[PDB]
Amino acid sequence: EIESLARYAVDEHNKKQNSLLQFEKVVNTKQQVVSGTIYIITLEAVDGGKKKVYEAKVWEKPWMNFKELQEFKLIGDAPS
Amino acid sequence: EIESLARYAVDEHNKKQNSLLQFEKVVNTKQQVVSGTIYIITLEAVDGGKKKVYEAKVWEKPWMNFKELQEFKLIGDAPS
Repeated sequence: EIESLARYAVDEHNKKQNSLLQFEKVVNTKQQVVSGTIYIITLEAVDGGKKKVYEAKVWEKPWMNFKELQEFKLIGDAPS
Repeated sequence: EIESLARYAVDEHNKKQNSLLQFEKVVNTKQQVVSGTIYIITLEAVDGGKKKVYEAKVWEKPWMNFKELQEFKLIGDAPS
């Protein structure tokens, strides 16, 4: 059950930074139901005088007045 | 509607790196329903011979065989 997710977490953490944390045991797990919407927004914005295109991923739970930026990247220049 | 989330995204991005991207417009939005469970796992793992305590946040959508590590941090040393 949860031990598999904990080993995965350690494995992924180790793979990220080339560490060798050696999983021992789960102490306790809390769990949170995940809900709401992710908006994958393609948008235009001007950067130093040049218009460019970006992609933003924003998580919203509007009934809670909650929003959180998840990811934001440059797509490329708008046409010259 | 979506323009507010796009301005928030640009605002949060700007606040992160002290840039002044100037939002122009939304081109298109895709949206994805967010579901599944986040497990906040407190676990013990050994690092260079010393047992320590970590917190991992793992998102699971088991009906899709999906899992994703969201966050992983050191809590502290186990007792000496």
